[PDB]
Amino acid sequence: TTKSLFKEMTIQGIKFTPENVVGAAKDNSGKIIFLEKGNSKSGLQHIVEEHGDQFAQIGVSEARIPDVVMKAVTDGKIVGYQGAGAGRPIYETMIDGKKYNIAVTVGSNGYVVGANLRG
Amino acid sequence: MKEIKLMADYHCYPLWGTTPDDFGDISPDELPISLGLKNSLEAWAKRYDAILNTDDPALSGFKSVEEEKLFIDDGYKLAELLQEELGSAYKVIYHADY
Repeated sequence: TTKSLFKEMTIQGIKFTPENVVGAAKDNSGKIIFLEKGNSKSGLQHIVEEHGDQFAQIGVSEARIPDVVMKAVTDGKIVGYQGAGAGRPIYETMIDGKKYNIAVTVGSNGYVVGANLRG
Repeated sequence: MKEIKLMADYHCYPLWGTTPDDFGDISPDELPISLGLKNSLEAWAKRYDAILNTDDPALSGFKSVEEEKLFIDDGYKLAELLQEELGSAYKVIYHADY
């Protein structure tokens, strides 16, 4: 449950406001990953203001961005890296029965920083 | 015709495709531009990466309002140089908001 994840986030020392959290889940190695509303510097608002048009063009509404990004980073398979080959990890994921690649940067505390689609 | 978006994002190259076929970051080495401009674009991206607080990313930011202004100012100038070097075969659009 989200309530159990919040208790676990709390005991690991993450300081957060529940109403700011828009996604939280564990990846396959047990790391808690979470996404907050954020601002232009990080989090959901950073994803939307930078790359929101990508989602619009593939038919993913703005309201679905949290679930789509969260599924990629917690359930997806790393298939490469952006930057010079050691930057943001690229996750192979599934959206509505179709394969996409979504790159996601996460902090050491599990906070989702930024994300983008790839071709 | 190809659109190229100049925009810094953490741990990415600062250049982006804008159609579903070419979404994702683009290495400056993939473009027909001067070594000097490639190096300048990578120096600008490095400045943005430096604002990331990796242990507590909600705290990310420039050291001052003036440092952010200088970063945005420099991005405008790089976008204009990029459009000049690429000519009319490319459309450069600068993402100015950080």
